[PDB]
Amino acid sequence: QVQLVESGGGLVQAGDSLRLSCAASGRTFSNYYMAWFRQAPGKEREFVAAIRLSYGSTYYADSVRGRFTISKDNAKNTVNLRMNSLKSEDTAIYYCAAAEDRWALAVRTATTYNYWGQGTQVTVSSH
Amino acid sequence: SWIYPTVILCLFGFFSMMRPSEPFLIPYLSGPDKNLTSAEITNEIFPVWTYSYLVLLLPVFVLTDYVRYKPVIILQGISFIITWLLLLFGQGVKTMQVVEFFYGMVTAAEVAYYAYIYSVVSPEHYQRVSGYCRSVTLAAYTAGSVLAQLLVSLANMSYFYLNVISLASVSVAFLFSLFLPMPKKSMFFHAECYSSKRLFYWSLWWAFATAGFNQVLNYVQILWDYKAPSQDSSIYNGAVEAIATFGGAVAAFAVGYVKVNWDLLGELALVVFSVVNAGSLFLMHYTANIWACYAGYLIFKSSYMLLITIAVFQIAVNLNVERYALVFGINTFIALVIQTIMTVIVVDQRGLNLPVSIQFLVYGSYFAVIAGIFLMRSMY
Ligand SMILES: CCN(CCO)CCC[C@@H](C)Nc1ccnc2cc(Cl)ccc12
Ligand SMILES: *[C@@H]1O[C@H](CO)[C@@H](O)[C@H](O)[C@H]1NC(C)=O
Repeated sequence: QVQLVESGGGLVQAGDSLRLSCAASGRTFSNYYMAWFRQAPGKEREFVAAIRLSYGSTYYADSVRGRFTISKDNAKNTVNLRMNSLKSEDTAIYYCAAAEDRWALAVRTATTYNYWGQGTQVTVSSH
Repeated sequence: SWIYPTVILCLFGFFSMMRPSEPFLIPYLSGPDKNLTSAEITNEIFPVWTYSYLVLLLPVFVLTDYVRYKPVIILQGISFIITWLLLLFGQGVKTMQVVEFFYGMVTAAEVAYYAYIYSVVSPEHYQRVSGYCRSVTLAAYTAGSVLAQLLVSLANMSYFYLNVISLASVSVAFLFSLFLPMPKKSMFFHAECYSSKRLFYWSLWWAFATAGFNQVLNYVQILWDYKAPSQDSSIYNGAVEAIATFGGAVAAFAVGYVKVNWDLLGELALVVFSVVNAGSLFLMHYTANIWACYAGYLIFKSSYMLLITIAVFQIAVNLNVERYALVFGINTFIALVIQTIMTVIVVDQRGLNLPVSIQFLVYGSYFAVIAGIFLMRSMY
C-alpha cells in the first residue's frame, strides 16, 4: 500500500514563498504520476501541478503557472513544490496524489489518482 | 489580363508566409514570456492542430467551392491575424489550444490560395502562374527564416518582436487579399479514377509519407529544444529551417529537371529515399550532438522532397486539371486521418503520451516499416 505524507504548509504573509514536500512510502516509486491539487472552502478540488517521475515531465495550471515549480528529490522519494509570490487566492488545503503510470492517464482529473495524502493547509494572509 | 490577379495573389502569398517567428516558436512558447512546459506543448497543445485540421478540411473544401475562393482567402487572412494576435497576447494552455485551432483553420483554408488561379486565369496560363504562386511562397518562408536568424543573432531581438513582425506581415497580406478580383465561376458548383492501380498505389504512398512528414515537422523543434535547451545554449532554428527549405526546393527542382523512367525505377528510388528518411530520423533520435540533429533534419527534409516530388509526378501524370483538386483533396484527407490516428495513439495524452525523446524512434520505425511493406509483393 502506498502512503503519501505532506509537510511544509503554514501561515505565510502574502507575496512571500513557501515549499511543500510530499513523501511517498510503502512501495518503490519510479513509474507514478505525482500531482498536487488544492481545495478551498466553498469551492471544488482544483489541480495545481503534476510531475511524471519516470520522464520528469511537468504540468501546471494556468492560475499558478510562472509562480509554482514542481521538482523531485529521489534521494528521499519526495516531490517538492515551490510557490513564489503567493497571493490571497492561494489559500487552500493542498493534497498530493499518486497515480500509476498507464495508458490514457488524465493528469488533471482528480479521479485519475487513487492515492491521496491527508492534506496540508496553506493560508496566505494579506497585511 | 492574368498579370493583375497573379501579381496580387503572389503579393498576398509572399506576405502571408513571411513569418520570422515561425522558426522560433518552441523557444518562444517555452520562454520566460509564456512559461509553458515541453510536455504541455507536445502532448496537450500541438496535437489539437491536427484535429481541427482534420475536422475543417472537407467543409472548407466545399465552402471554398461554393462561396468562391476570394472569401475563403480573406477568411484565411483574418484567421492569420487572430492567430498571431492570440500568440502575441495569449497566455495559458487553453489560449494556446485556441491558437492551434485557428492555425488548423488557416491550414485548411490554404486550399483556396492554390485553387483561386484556376477560376481567373485562362488554362493557357495555368502552369506558369501556379509555378509563380508556388515559387514565391517558398521564397517567402525561406526569407523569413533567414531574417529571423539575422535578427536573433546580430540584432539581438526578442521572440516577441519576431511575432510582431509576423503580425504586421499577415496584416499586409490581408490588405492585399481585399483587392483580388472576384472569381466568376468555380470548378464543381459553378462549372472513379482510383480504379487504376497505379493511382491507388502512388496515392497510398503519398498519403503515408505526408502523414509522417507532417508528424515529424510538428515536433522537430521540440526535439531540438530537448537536445539543446534554448535557455542556456545558442540556437540556430532560423538558419537550419532556411537551409532545409532550400535543400528541399533544390531536390524538387532536380527531380523535375532530370528525365528518367519513373514507372520502373520509381519503386526502387522511393524505397531508397524512405530508408534514408528512416535513417535520418534514427540519427536525430540517437545522436546527442545538436549539429548531428540539424544535419539529420536537413537530410530528412531533402529526401522527403525527393520522395514527394516523384510521388506527385506519378499521381498527376494522367489526371486532368479538374480532377487534380478532388484526387489531392482525398489524398490529403487520408493523410490527415493517418496523422490523427498516430497523434491520438502516440502523442496525445489519451494514448501513450510519449515524450519527444521517444517519438522520433517511433517515426523512424514508421518510415522503415513503410519501406519494408512497400518492398514486398515482388515475388510469388
Ligand atoms: C509552415 C509551418 N509548417 C511547415 C514548415 O515548413 C510547420 C509548422 C509546424 C511547427 C513548426 N509549427 C506549429 C506547430 C503547431 N502549431 C503551430 C501554431 C502556430 Cl500559430 C504556429 C506554428 C505552429
Ligand atoms: C514566466 O516565468 C518567469 C519565472 O520563471 C517569470 O519571471 C515571468 O514573470 C513569467 N512570465 C509570464 C508568466 O508571462
